[PDB]
Order: sequence, then C-alpha cells, then structure tokens
Amino acid sequence: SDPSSINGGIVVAMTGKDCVAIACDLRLGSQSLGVSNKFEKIFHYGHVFLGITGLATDVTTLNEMFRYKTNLYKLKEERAIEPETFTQLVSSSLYERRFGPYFVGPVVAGINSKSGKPFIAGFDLIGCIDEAKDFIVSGTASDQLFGMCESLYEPNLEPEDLFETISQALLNAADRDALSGWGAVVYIIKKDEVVKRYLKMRQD
Amino acid sequence: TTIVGVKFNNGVVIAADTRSTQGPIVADKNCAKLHRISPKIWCAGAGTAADTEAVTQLIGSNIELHSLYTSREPRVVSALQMLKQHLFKYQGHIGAYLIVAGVDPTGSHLFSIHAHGSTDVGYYLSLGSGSLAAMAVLESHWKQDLTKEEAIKLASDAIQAGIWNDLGSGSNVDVCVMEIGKDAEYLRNYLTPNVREEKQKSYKFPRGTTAVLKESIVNICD
Amino acid sequence: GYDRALSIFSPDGHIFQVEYALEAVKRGTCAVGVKGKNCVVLGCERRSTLKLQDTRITPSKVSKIDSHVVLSFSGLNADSRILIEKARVEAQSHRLTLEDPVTVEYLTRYVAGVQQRYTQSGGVR
Amino acid sequence: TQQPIVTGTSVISMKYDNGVIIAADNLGSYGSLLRFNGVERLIPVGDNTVVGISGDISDMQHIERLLKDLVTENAYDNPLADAEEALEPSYIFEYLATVMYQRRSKMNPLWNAIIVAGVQSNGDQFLRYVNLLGVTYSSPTLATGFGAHMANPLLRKVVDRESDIPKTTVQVAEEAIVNAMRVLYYRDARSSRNFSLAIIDKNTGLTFKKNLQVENMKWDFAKDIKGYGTQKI
Amino acid sequence: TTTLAFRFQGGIIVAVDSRATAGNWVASQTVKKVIEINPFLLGTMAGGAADCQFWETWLGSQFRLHELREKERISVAAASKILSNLVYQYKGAGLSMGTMICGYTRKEGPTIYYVDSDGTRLKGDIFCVGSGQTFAYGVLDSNYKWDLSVEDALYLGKRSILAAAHRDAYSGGSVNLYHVTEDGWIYHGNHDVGELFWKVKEEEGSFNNVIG
Amino acid sequence: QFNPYGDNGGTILGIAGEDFAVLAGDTRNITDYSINSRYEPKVFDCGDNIVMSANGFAADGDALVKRFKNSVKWYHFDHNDKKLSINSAARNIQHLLYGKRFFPYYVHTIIAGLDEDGKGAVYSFDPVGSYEREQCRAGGAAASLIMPFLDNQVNFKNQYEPGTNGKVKKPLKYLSVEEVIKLVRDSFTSATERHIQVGDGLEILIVTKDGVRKEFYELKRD
Amino acid sequence: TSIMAVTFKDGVILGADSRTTTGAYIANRVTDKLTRVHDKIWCCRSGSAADTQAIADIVQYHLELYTSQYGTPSTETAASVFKELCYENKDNLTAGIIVAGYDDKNKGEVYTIPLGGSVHKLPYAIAGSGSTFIYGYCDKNFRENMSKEETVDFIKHSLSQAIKWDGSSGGVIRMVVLTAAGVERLIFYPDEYEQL
Amino acid sequence: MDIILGIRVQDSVILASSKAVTRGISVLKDSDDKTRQLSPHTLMSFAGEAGDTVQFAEYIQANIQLYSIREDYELSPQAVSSFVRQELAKSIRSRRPYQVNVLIGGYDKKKNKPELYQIDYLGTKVELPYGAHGYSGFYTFSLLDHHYRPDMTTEEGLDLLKLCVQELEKRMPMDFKGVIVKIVDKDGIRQVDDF
Amino acid sequence: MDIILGIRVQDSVILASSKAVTRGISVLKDSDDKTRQLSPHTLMSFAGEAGDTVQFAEYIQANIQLYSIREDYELSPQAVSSFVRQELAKSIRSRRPYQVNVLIGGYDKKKNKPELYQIDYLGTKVELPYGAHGYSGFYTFSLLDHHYRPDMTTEEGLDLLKLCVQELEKRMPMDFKGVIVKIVDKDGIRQVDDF
Ligand SMILES: *[C@@](C)(CO)[C@](*)(O)[C@H](CC(C)C)NC(=O)[C@H](Cc1ccccc1)NC(=O)[C@H](CC(C)C)NC(=O)[C@H](CCc1ccccc1)NC(=O)CN1CCOCC1
Ligand SMILES: *[C@@](C)(CO)[C@](*)(O)[C@H](CC(C)C)NC(=O)[C@H](Cc1ccccc1)NC(=O)[C@H](CC(C)C)NC(=O)[C@H](CCc1ccccc1)NC(=O)CN1CCOCC1
Ligand SMILES: *[C@@](C)(CO)[C@](*)(O)[C@H](CC(C)C)NC(=O)[C@H](Cc1ccccc1)NC(=O)[C@H](CC(C)C)NC(=O)[C@H](CCc1ccccc1)NC(=O)CN1CCOCC1
Ligand SMILES: [Cl-]
Ligand SMILES: [Mg+2]
Ligand SMILES: [Mg+2]
Ligand SMILES: [Mg+2]
Repeated sequence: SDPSSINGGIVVAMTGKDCVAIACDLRLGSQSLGVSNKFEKIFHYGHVFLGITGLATDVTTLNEMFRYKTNLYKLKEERAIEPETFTQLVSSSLYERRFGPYFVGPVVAGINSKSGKPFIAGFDLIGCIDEAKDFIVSGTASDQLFGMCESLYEPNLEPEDLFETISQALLNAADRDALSGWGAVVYIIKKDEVVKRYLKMRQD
Repeated sequence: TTIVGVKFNNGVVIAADTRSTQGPIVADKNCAKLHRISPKIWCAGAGTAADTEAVTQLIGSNIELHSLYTSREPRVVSALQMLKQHLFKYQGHIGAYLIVAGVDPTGSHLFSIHAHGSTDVGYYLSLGSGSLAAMAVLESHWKQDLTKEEAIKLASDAIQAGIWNDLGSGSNVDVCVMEIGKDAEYLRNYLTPNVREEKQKSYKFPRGTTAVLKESIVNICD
Repeated sequence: GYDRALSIFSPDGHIFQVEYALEAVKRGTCAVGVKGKNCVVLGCERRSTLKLQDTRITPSKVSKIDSHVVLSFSGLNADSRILIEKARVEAQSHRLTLEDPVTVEYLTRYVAGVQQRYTQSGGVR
Repeated sequence: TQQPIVTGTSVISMKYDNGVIIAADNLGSYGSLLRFNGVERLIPVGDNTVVGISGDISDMQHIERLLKDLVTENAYDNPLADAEEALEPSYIFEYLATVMYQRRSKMNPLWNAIIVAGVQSNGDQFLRYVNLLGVTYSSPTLATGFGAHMANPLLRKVVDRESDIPKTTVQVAEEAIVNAMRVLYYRDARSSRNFSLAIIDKNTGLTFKKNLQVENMKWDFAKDIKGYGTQKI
Repeated sequence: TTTLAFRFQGGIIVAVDSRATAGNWVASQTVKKVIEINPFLLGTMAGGAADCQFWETWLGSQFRLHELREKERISVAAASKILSNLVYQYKGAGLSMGTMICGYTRKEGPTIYYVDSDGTRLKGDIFCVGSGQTFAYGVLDSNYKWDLSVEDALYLGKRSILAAAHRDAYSGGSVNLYHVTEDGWIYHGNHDVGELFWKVKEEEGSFNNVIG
Repeated sequence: QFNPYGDNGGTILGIAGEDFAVLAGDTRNITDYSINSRYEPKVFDCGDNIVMSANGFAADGDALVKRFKNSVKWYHFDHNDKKLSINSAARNIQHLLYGKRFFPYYVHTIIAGLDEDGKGAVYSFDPVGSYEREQCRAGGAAASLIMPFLDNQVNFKNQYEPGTNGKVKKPLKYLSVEEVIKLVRDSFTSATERHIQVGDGLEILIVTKDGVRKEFYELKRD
Repeated sequence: TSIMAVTFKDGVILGADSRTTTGAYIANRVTDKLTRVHDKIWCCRSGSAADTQAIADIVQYHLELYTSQYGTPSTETAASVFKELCYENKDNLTAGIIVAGYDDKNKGEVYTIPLGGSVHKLPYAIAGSGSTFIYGYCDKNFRENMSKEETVDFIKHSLSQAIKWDGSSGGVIRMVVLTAAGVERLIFYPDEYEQL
Repeated sequence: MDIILGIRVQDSVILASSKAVTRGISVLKDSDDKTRQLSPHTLMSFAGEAGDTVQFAEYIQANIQLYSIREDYELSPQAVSSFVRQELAKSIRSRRPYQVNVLIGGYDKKKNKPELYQIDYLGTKVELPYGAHGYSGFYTFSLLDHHYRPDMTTEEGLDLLKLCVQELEKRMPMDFKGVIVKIVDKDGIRQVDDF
Repeated sequence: MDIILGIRVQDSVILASSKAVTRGISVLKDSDDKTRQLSPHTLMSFAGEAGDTVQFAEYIQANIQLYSIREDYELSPQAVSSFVRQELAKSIRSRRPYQVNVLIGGYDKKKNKPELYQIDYLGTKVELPYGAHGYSGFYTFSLLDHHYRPDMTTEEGLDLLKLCVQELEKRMPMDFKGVIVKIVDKDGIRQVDDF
C-alpha cells in the first residue's frame, strides 16, 4: 500500500546540442502481476512534452488535466505554451493539492520556439521544481537512472549520439528494477522535427 | 540544507548552499535557495522544498500588491508578520524554515521563522540540517561592527562548514548582499569549490549500439 | 553419577569383564539358527527342572522385533529384555524417518553397537 | 535493554604534531536537571593514555573499575610492567571495544560513547572512538554527542587531513579545543562551564588540567535585542 | 522465484528461473536454483535464498553419510523426509523455503516430493513453486499429457518458466533445464530470456500482447 | 527500546579480470548526517591472496572480518599450512554468516582473489550467507547506482553490434587492469555526486599472482 | 524557560532568562521573553514560542483597539484577554504566561495564567521549567513592599539558581521595571550572576 | 464476487463472470449475473466489495441510458470507458470510495472493431486483447499469452475461454460455481446458455 | 486440510476426508489421504495446521505400532483414544502446541461394537454416533440429526454420507476436491475406490 510503487514505471530526459530527448518504459502492473505492456507515460501539448511516473490513475488524470488547461491557454493567448511557462503551470497545479496530492513524478521536456534553447525539468509530488542543464530522472528505478546518467552523460551530444546515451541509460536501469521495463519508447526532439523510436529490450 | 544570515555596518547579508536531497540521493546539485520577496527583501529557505518556494512566492505576491496600494517600499516586518501568521495557521504542517532579511525605510533587518510560526531576532542566525556546523563558525568568528567584505567572508565560511561537515548540504555557495542606499546584489554561485573532475573515459557509444523495433515521425504542428 | 571403569584391559591384553560376560552366555540355555533356501528357523532349549510352570504366560524365548524380524538369545534373561526393547524402538524409529522397515543387517548392527557401548562406558557392565 | 539515567555530554579531541589532546566537562545531568557538578569524565590509564567517556555515569563508573583492574592484572608476574610490557593505548582500546560489542550482542549495552586518546611506545599518536553499539572509527579529530556536530567542524579547520598534523603545534591545538568548549557552552543545553583537559605528548608526557572554565565570552550584544520582531522597547 | 517439475512417460522434467530479488531491487539474474545432490537426485530452491542454499547443501552431506553407512543410495522419500523433519524443528522460527526433491531409484521409480518450511510434505506428479507458480501452472496444466515426448516435455517446462518470467515481476533472468531418467539427471542448458522470448515469439507466434 | 543495529553507510565494488581481481571501497564512515571519519579503511588483506570487505553496520563488519582472518589462521594450523582457496573461503564465510541466522550480521560481504586455475574471482554474500561467484558486483549504500553501470560496461548488457539489426550481441571479453581501474574511478566519482553517504576517498586493492597492491584516490568531501 | 514577576513598593518588575531550545540544542541564547502588550502592561512568555508569540500579538491588537475606544485598559482587563484565548483554545495551546502591569490607582499587579487557562492574581509569580527549583527559595525570601534595589536582587538571585539547575534555562537575565517613572530595561550577564 | 474475464477477438468481445455469491461459510446463490448492459453494443462486468458493485454498475447504467435518450445516439465504447474511469477516479479520493473493479466489452459500430477495457477501483484504464480482475489473472494471463492469436473467431475464442475456466476450476481454492458467458459484436449482446 | 467426517453405524465406522491441499491461491494436490492406520482395527483421520497434522499422526502411529509389537496384542479403540487425548492434553500447554484435530474410528473385537471418537487440539474427547471437525459440522450435524438411525447398515451409512458430501459441495465456499472414504469393521480397514 505505497501509491508510488503499485503500478511501477520510469521516465528520463536529457539535453544535447540544439536538441532534447525524453524516454519512458511501457509497463503497467499491479504489484507483482504485469498487466499491460502498451502503457505509455509520455504525452505532449504542442511542442512541450510531459512524462509522468507513479500511480497510473493519477498519470491519466493529470494528462487529461494539462490537456484541458493547455487548450484553454492556447485559445486565450493565441499561441502555444512554452516549456518554461508549462513548468510553472504543473508546479501550481500540484501544490494546489498540497495536503491530498497526486502520487506522481512528472518530467517536462522541450525546446523554446523563440530562443531555441533546450529545456528540461522535474518535480516532486507536491510541485517543487527541479531544473537541470544535464538530465532529469523519475520512477521506481530512479536510483538506477541517477547512476547511469551521471556516468554515461556528456554535454553537447548530437541528436544521433544522444539517442544512444539516453537509451542505454533507460534500458540498463530498467533491467535492475522489478516493476520497470516490458518495453520502452524514446523521443528525440530537434527545433522543428521529432522522431519517436521503440526500443528492443528484455521482456521479463 | 545549510542557510545563514549576518548583519554588518550598513546592511545585511544572507547565504545558502545549493544541495537538494531526496532521501540519501542528491536530486539537484545546484538549486537556488535564495528567494526574492521584494527587490530589497530576500529570503533563505530550508525544510520542505515546495513549501519554502510556495510560501515565499505567496507572501511576495501579497507584498507587491501592498506596496502598490500604500505607495511605499515594503518593510521586512510586514513580510515577517505575514509569513509567521500564515505558518502558525497551518500548525507546522507547512514545513518552511526561513531566514528573512532586507533593507527598508526603517533600516536593515535580520529575522528567522520556523514552521510552527515562531520568529527570532539576531545579528547572526543559521537554519537547516547544517545549522550546528554553521553556528559553530559564527560563534567563533563573529564580532560587532563587521564591514561588508568581512560579513560576506563570515557568511560564506559558515555555509562552507555545512557543505563539508553536513551530509545534508553541499555543492556551491549562493550569497545576497543588501546594503542601505544601494541596490541588492544577488551573487549566484559566489563560490564553486566542488567541481567534478575529468572522467577517465568517454562513454560515447558507436552509432547503432541500441536495438530498435520501430521508427516514426511525430506531428507537433497543427 | 557412578563413573567407575568396570571394563578395562589386563596385562595380557584381555578385557576380563567382556570375557566373563561370555561365560554367562555359555551358562544359558542353548539356541540355534538354521537358514534354508526360502526360510530361516530358530530353535531354542528349555530346561526341564521347572515343572508346575504356566507356559501360556511365561516369556517366550524368541521375540519379534518387527513383523519381519525376530531375535533369540542365550545368557542372562533380564539383560535380554533391555536389548529387545531398544531394538523394537529403533525398528519403529527407522520406519518413521526412512519410511521403510529395517534391514536385518541394520537391526543387527544397531544391537551390536549397543552391546559394544557397554564395554567402554563408565559405571556399566 | 536499558535507559540512561545520570548522563554526561560531549567529549572532544584531536591530534597535533607530537601528541593528542582531549577534553570533557564536569557535569552529571539527570534529564533536564543539572544534578551533579563535580564529575570527572576523563580517566587516565598509566602515564600514556586518557579515556574520555560520555553517556550513562553508572556505566562510566563500571568502566573506571575495569580499567583500574586492568592495570592491576597487567602488573601481575610482569617485571617490565613499567617499561616494555606496559599498557599501550591500543591495548586499552581493543579491550573496551571488545566489551562494548559483547554487551550489545547480549542486548544489554554499556550506554556510552568512548574516546581513547594517547601515545604509543614508538611515538605514534593514538586516537580512536567506540560506542554502545561496538562501532569503532579513527580520525585526526574525534568528538561525541553535540561535539560531533559543533566541535569537529571547528577542529577540522585546523587539521583537515593527515598532512596537517605535523604542521599543527600544541599551542594552536589547545587553543582550538578550548574554543570548541566555549561554543558547546553557548549551544548545548546539558553542558557546564567547568571542564577538564588532558594533553599526552611524546616528549613532555601526560599533563592533566582540572577545574578549567570557559572564558572570554560574548554576551554584550544581547542588550540590543528587543522583542521577537516588531517590538521597539 | 518460479520453479516447476513434472512426471511423465520419459521420466521427470525440472525447470527453474535464475532471478534473485531484494524487494523491487533485482539483485541477480544468474542464480543457480537447482542443486545437484547426486547423479540421481535434484533439489529445487524457492523462498529465502540463504535458507534454501544452506540447508539443501547440508542435505547433500547427510545423504552422502547415508550411502557410506548403508552402502546404498538414499531413497527420494527418505531424502525429502530428512529435509521436512529438519524444517519442522525450526517451525515458527521464520525459515522461508519452498523446495522440490526430484530423483529416481529402483524401488520407487521417478518420484517428486514437495517440501516447504511450515512442514508440508507431499508426493505428486506435478508441482509449481514460487511467486510465479500460478503463471507456470496455467501453461503447464493446459498442455500437459502423460504421453509427451522427451523433446516436447523439455520444451513445455522451458515454455512454462518463460510464461512466468514474463508476467511475474519477481521472476526472470534465464531458464535452467534438467531431465531425470533411470540413468540419472541430464543438464539441458542455460537459456537467457533476453534471446529466448523473441525466438519463441517469432517461431511459435505467441505473445501477441507484446509490441513485436 | 534499545536498537542493536546501526547504519555506517559507504559503498564497495568488486571486478574480476583474466589474471587479476580488484576490490574497491570508499573510505568515508558516517552515522545519520554526520561524518565520523574521512579515512576509515574497510577493505582488508586477509592472507592467501584473499581480500575482503563487509559493508553496512561497521561493528558487525569488523567482527566478521576479524573472525574470517582468524579462520584463515586456524586453517593453516589444522591442515599443514595449506593455502585456502577462494572457493573454500566463500563456503567458510557462508557458515560464519548463517551461524547467526537468527541474529544476523547486517552487512553485504564481498571477497576477491584468484581461483585455482589462476583466473580472477569475485564472490558476494547477503547478510545471512547466500553466495554466488560473479564477474562483477557492487554493494552498500550506492550499489543501486553503480551496479547497472557495471552491467553495461563490464558485461556489455543491452549493447549490440552496429548495423546487425540488433541480432548480434557485443562479444564478451576480459578487461585490462588499466581499463578496470578507469571504470572503478568513474563509478565512485559518479556515486559521490549523487549519494550523500559516499565520498572523501577511494581505496582500491588489486590482486595478481605477484601479491596484493594498493592504490588510493581523492574523492569529493561534501 | 525560567520567568517571574514581582510587585513592590513603587510598582512591579518582570524577569526572565534568554534561552530557547529544540530538544537539547539552544536555538537562541539571547531571546527576549519579556514582551509589550501595552505601554505599561507587559508579559513573561513560557511554553511554546510560536503559541506565546501568536497569543501576545493578538492581545496587543485587542488592547490597542480597546485604547482607541475606551482609553487605557486595566492590568486585570489585559489578563482577562489572555485568559479568554488560553482557556477557549486549551486543547491546541502550550502557553504559560505571566501578566504584569502598572496602574496609578491599583499600583503594581501580577496575574499568572497556567496551561489550563485559569487566572490567579498574586503578590509575585514564578513559572517555566526552571521555576520548580526555586519555589523553596522564593517563598522564604519574598517580602511585600520591597524597594527597587531589593526586588532586583530578589529576581537576580532567584533566576540565577533556576538557571544553575535547569538545563532548559540560561544565557542572560533580562528584566523590565514598571513604575510611575516609566519603563526601564535591565540586563545581567553570566560573569556577574553565576558567581552569586 | 470474484472471477471476471474478458477476451477480444477478430469480430467480437467475450466476457465471462462467476455465478457464486458467498458470505461467511455459506454460498447464498449459485446463479448470479455479474454484469449490466450499458447500451445495445456495450456491456460491463464487475467485481469487488459487497453492495458497492451493483450500486456502482446500475448508477453507470442509468447515466449512459440517460445520455442515449437525450442525444438519440449510442456512445462509443471508448467514450463510455473514459466516463467510467473518471467516475472511479473521483471516487478514490472520496469519504467512502467505491471498491469496484470492472471490465467493459463493446463493439464500435463506426470503426467496426471490438474493444475491451480493463478498469480497476483506482480508475486505472487499459485497452487489452484479453483481461482479468482479481486472482484470476495470475493463471489466465500466462495461459492467453501462449494460446491467444489476434485473428481468432468467436468460436475459437469460446474454446480459448473454456481452457481458462478449466484451469481455474483445477487450481483455484474457492468453488465459484461456473460462469455466465456473454458475447458482444455487430449484432449486439447475447448470452451463451450452455457453458 | 479442512473436511473430516465420521459416522458410526450398527456394525462399522465410516470416515470421510477431503482430498485437497491448498496453499495460497493454488491447489497443490487433489488426491491427498488425510488418515493413518494406527492398528489393524483402528483408523485416525486428521486436520489442522500445515506440517503439524502429519507429524502428529505418524508420531501416534509409531507409538501404537510399538505397543502392538511389545505386547503382541491390539489396543482397544477406547484405549488408543485415551492415549491420543493425553498427548494432545500435554501438547496444549507446551511451548509450541500441536494444532491438530482428529477423529478415531475403530472396531472393538472384544465387545464386537464399532466406536467413533472425536478429539480436538485442546484434548477434548467425546464418543459419538456421528462426528465432524471444522466448518463441516455446521452443516452435517443438523443433517444427521434428521436422517441418522442407530440400527443402519454400512450401505445405508454410505448413502447417508453421500447426502453430507452433496450438501457440503453445494454450500461450502472452498473446492475441497471430493473425499476419500474408508470403512472400519470386524474384518479390518478398507478403502472405497469409487466415491
Ligand atoms: C537541506 C538540503 C535538507 O534539509 C535543505 O533543507 C533542503 C531545502 C531546499 C531544497 C529548499 N531540503 C530538501 O532538499 C528537502 C529535504 C526534505 C525531504 C523530505 C521532506 C522534507 C524535507 N527535499 C525536498 O523537499 C525534495 C525536493 C525534491 C528533490 C524536488 N522533496 C522530497 O524529498 C519529497 C518530499 C515531499 C513531501 C511530501 C509530504 C510532506 C513533506 C514533503 N519527497 C519525494 O518526492 C519522495 N517520493 C518520491 C516518489 O513519490 C513519493 C514521494
Ligand atoms: C523469487 C526470485 C523471489 O521470491 C525466489 O523465491 C527467490 C529464491 C532464490 C533466490 C533461491 N527468492 C529470493 O530472491 C529471495 C526473496 C526473499 C528475500 C528475503 C526474504 C525472503 C525471500 N531473496 C533473498 O533471499 C535475497 C537474495 C540476495 C539479495 C542475493 N536476500 C535478502 O534479501 C537478504 C536476506 C534477507 C534476510 C532473510 C532472513 C533473515 C535476514 C535477512 N537481505 C538483504 O540483502 C537486505 N537488503 C538487500 C537490499 O540492500 C540492503 C539490504
Ligand atoms: C523554557 C525553554 C521551557 O519551558 C521556555 O518555556 C521556552 C519559552 C520561550 C522560548 C518562549 N520554551 C521553549 O524554548 C520551547 C520549548 C518547547 C518545546 C516544544 C514544545 C513546547 C515548548 N521551544 C520551542 O518552542 C522551540 C522554538 C524553536 C526552536 C524556535 N520549538 C520547538 O522545539 C518545536 C515546537 C514544535 C511544537 C511541539 C509541541 C507543541 C508546540 C510546538 N519542536 C520541534 O521542532 C521538535 N523537534 C524536531 C527536531 O527534533 C527535536 C525535536
Ligand atoms: Cl521567543
Ligand atoms: Mg525489469
Ligand atoms: Mg518478470
Ligand atoms: Mg543552565
């Protein structure tokens, strides 16, 4: 009965030379029982990408909530929301439920369309912002991801090279966690193109 | 965390480390614990990270509206009063431990606030997990009639004591100087005595190392 | 506890107490064992200086240790009961742990081991 | 299973070029009550070792008796009891460390934290820690209780690593210890002003200083402090 | 863990995974969960790793002493009962063991005994033991017949572990196969799930729930 | 109520090569948020070319190492100075640990050396005695950070041959002593960055047919 | 804490130590536990720092509003406001407060308010953890209609002992004198009071 | 309440639900239908806490039937499932949450495709080829991993379902008194009377 | 372990005992014989805590078999039951008691009468015409109150026993996988293979 580790899952994000990458596993389970191998944890609103780990009902609820809010934003502002602004919106929304929180570990990723600067950010369940130059990690194998990222990462990686680094970070971390794995997805994000790749990983 | 505040001749200085923990894991190696309530009233925060950020922003917002309403520059005691009454109402459940400091038309000020809503006055103060390491330095080296350069040195030394000796604190030293009659200067990463050494090996993989099942272009446009 | 070493070596390399125990066997009523092609037969002597006996209730010379093994003896009658009792207990203990009745070799080896233990234990003959 | 009744607070210590220094206040607290004021918590063993003890005082007195008895036992059938076969600091520590771990393993601990400071026969400085759990460690500076949180930071500014030991004189080292004792008086609610200090040098030997007091305190700034925020008087 | 063993026309099949966990931390993917007690006896291990590994190793020493004393290999029944009587003495003390004693003798023939740490001892034809026992049962039962060939029986055992390795979060790594005949046990290799899953998916056409 | 266990932190790492084996471990010792020692070694030469470390509760760790060192001594006395093989040492350690099954040594134990064919060997133990020979193992506070990195770099897990459509795996090969030390140093600097209980110093013990060499490297002290 | 208030010939004097603790750590060694709710009505605070501050702030607000409408409030009135807060919120408060003030008609007065929220008017009052150690001393040494110098010595000697024995008390001894002459602040440092 | 299963095949969705209702040491009923028709081409099975199950199922049924009348239109299985998930997602943070797990099997007439949704009491939705709630999954998932193919017929699906029930009857501790099977396809909902 | 029954009739004692052995959510075995022969004309069935049951049953079996060899004589069912009761009566005040309930069905050759004894884990002995342990009794006792007669035959007793098993299969929550039935009479102990 620990909400954050019933369903299981992980998300990781990285920066590169004029690009960003965000990746997640596909498992959804009920403790030991693996239930679904198609449960994606990364969503996007315009060019801003959001990954969410934790209790699956809240992952779904929050996705629907931020779609709701970003749609109203676009109608009133007459432009797409930017990563820096969206980050603030997530923080606001989570802290609104301070004493009855969504059991989640969200991760923002995207490129600012005006400045062109790569941007990533993470949060705790009550909305504390964690900004970073290098990488952000989240989920039941966060310890593993911290270890992989801290050793494998280097700055200013090209999109093709950055893909290999983030993919190897996710895969090897997931294989040391019982509640993570069962497939994986990686998003490579350039200024005006986005490639999505499904990884081959061990299915146990 | 480790955070400190030190009064001097013509104002006040505050400082903080830049470590953010998550159990035994370092989540952020360079997070900003110095917060701006108003242009010349700044706040150092320890405890629950979301709470120190949220409470400082809320009071900062209300202080701005108050300043516009009264056509006056805001006072430190106003920020102090608003913070303590907010925290007291929540009976400690909002885990914010703050060092509030600044200059206003009354003069220069230095206070501390605890989660349950108690406030303390002093010439030198320290809060957080590394407060004992910091306070030891302050108690040993503090004197009356400090200069600007002496107060910065004392404050950053107190933070260093926390960085090295407390496992809850680390990385860099942030500083903010608030002098009377001058603009407040925020010195982000004033010291960086924890630079990561060159790695022994590059872990850049040969292109094609990762096995792939599917590719597809994602549509971000309308 | 009574500790005395009763069974001990003599200058000529003999343990007299063990050898005197053999004399007690030599005094006892005769017993014979003959094994055929598909059977074994145990014969036993009963001395006829005892008339007015009640043969219904008098302890029999041949004893069942289990349903498939028997034991006859020569020597002190009171001593034989102690060996038979220990053997019958070990027989049930073997069935309980190994889930199989004792072999005749095993049961013999156990009884022989008990007899040996009394030749180099203090306080016993 | 125990609970400590009469207790002693911080013990602090460090190494310097020719030897080691150790100190501890003379208080025996009974909870919040500062019950006993004449309590000596530094106990010398021979002329080359000093054992500083914090925690339960009844258990401290038991350990005193054990050390006293150890000296007696070593002298038995030993012509070199005051020479080559005299008790070393390393011998005294290992004995205590053995006892502490045996007692924790029987779920009946000696509720203490102990620091054995001294000088070996070959001149080497000895300084090592042990507590109720049987945990042991060594470091250029060592301290117990509040001392661990407040004294160590100050003492490590003088001797931060091994190479700083030859560079540190006895004058500089004692000054740092006395300063640390003042800071503990400011900030530890179960500490007293009166304390004892011991120096073990490889040249000048054992110097035991009793009835010291914390002095040169800063309290004058208190008069300027008024209210807790908005009071002006 | 997931472990199984079943009796059939051509002897006994025994199959196990190789994962070891400490909570959700995957501690090892290369654990040997089958003990080779002697050329005719095998023992499977599920539950506490130390408990199983220590006592089944101790078990092999007792059986060695039996054949020295009795000039005869120990029976599967007697072997399993030594273990069950041992753990019964420790009942309530907190041992965690789910074991299967599998082997062949002349008097008994191929025999399997289930023995667990609360003292249960059961003779039987089919058993699955461990956190993923139910997953293995599902595949094994629905495909089991007595008249399976040695080739088909080996595969069914391998496939049943794979099924559990997939679904059970606390099972995986690789499959270890064994075949027990009148002549003794025969090792049938270590099979990594990393390669085995995809090989089985492609060739068998199963696992349609997974993204191919 | 009295609690007989404690956590002294730290982390250890063992890697095996073709004709050598290394056993590394940081030199930091802690309780809660305090540093006890910046240099307190916990990797030990136990004789017969066997190095050992028992990380976790230091009192139980020291007791175990002390008993095994003693076990080696009595092995020589009772068996005509015979060299204790690494496989025999491991089995002996199992019995030491399981001997206290119902009041355990709270430690993760790792030993390293050469097997009887001269090839490098690393064994690892849980607190109650279950053991396993491996090419690779990390133990202690930062084991969860370091271990997956080792899977990737030592055993080449999840790495395929470029251009082979993820069909051919990267072939396994032994690493040179130079390459292994690079991986150890990078593992510990990474763990120091992200785990608070890891830092101060790194001590590596290398084991070849020639004997037991040592190497020491500084780590970040925050 | 150690706190006390003593009436005398010319008015009343409040006294207190300066120690604030979190467990055994002294969070503030120079605390000011004597606080103003009105010109010549002050209080001594013991118990929770947060609670006593919150209460004192509300009382000051009430008495300021009282003064605007009805002029200077009596010391009894101030004590009644303290009581009303402490009694009605007894379940959520940890505050032991001593109210002291100077009227011209009523001269010096002291009201003590323990945990329950009860009110007790007394010639002198002691409170806080360190007060337990000086009940004997204060009872034997208190006299009515003392002089200013005598009352200062009585408070100094009393709090000196309370500090000496109580670990939860220490630092400087603050005092506040309330008479017709006005308001006077006094401070006394360890080097003086310890060797009394 | 205990066993509920669901299998999506080429042209239909098949739901199986146990008939037993037990309370204490007594089986009070052995012919219970643990399902409600939400719309002509959408069926929901349920299992969980006593009382909560039927109360929740009928409450959903009423709401979907209200929608059908208002718009003179049938909601898609995807739309219905999303409505159900939200109601459970609200529920979990209520004073007293609904402790009900559901399977929603429906046929989308616009896409001409069968759809199966599995939703737990927390509001955790997933679309699946085959699904189960409770301890049933621990046997049926691994079985279906092996035997299931995506292009199977309704008859092949029923045989696949028989294979599950047989396994459950063999290895489950409790007697669940068989199952009621229902099929959802292009022609609506119908019950298999002989299973 | 769960269901054990016993019925004494005119000339015999009939014991019925469930075949299922369950642990967790898995039926590990469906052909278990929960009985041991103590002597040629005495049979004991058992049910309770895992491990304890068989360990206790065999321990009694060994002791009775030892007595038989020593005296070359069979103990009466009354004598055996009293020995069993005393062993359980000791057990209950031990460090770790046997949690086993037993039924002892025997034929006394001296009296030419069948006898049925019911003993619980506390050491509570009663001689009965019909008996049961566990939740079984809550159905079977009232049933036998109605249908039982003292002068019934063995065949009439088996029909009476079928009537009990049917009721249990209908109203019990758990699947106990049928029963093994054994008869004790003047000619000894024999098993009914088709039930
Ligand atoms: C020093 C470094 C330590 O005291 C400082 O005081 C800093 C203050 C800075 C950050 C302003 N304190 C922390 O870094 C603080 C320590 C802490 C931890 C837990 C409770 C109180 C204080 N850390 C945090 O606040 C982190 C911020 C992260 C890195 C973004 N947050 C957490 O650790 C949250 C705690 C959330 C919380 C909930 C309810 C009451 C209080 C706090 N913990 C998690 O997110 C852990 N877990 C993740 C998986 O989802 C379930 C929660
Ligand atoms: C499947 C894989 C899971 O059920 C199997 O059942 C396997 C059986 C194989 C290994 C023979 N079981 C386990 O992997 C078993 C699960 C388990 C764990 C703990 C108690 C009961 C069952 N895992 C273990 O035994 C692990 C194996 C180690 C990690 C290689 N051991 C531990 O968890 C140990 C010992 C636990 C223990 C038992 C009894 C008394 C005292 C302790 N504990 C730790 O290592 C503690 N912890 C690990 C994480 O790091 C911090 C310390
Ligand atoms: C003497 C010292 C005792 O009577 C005085 O009465 C003073 C009165 C002055 C300061 C007005 N009292 C205190 O100093 C007071 C003692 C106390 C402690 C706990 C409850 C009631 C009274 N100290 C405090 O109020 C401190 C002040 C802070 C350090 C600025 N606050 C705490 O100790 C908080 C209070 C939380 C609380 C608990 C119960 C009721 C109300 C508030 N306590 C903690 O933070 C607990 N702490 C967590 C870290 O681990 C150690 C325990
Ligand atoms: Cl205060
Ligand atoms: Mg995994
Ligand atoms: Mg798995
Ligand atoms: Mg004091």
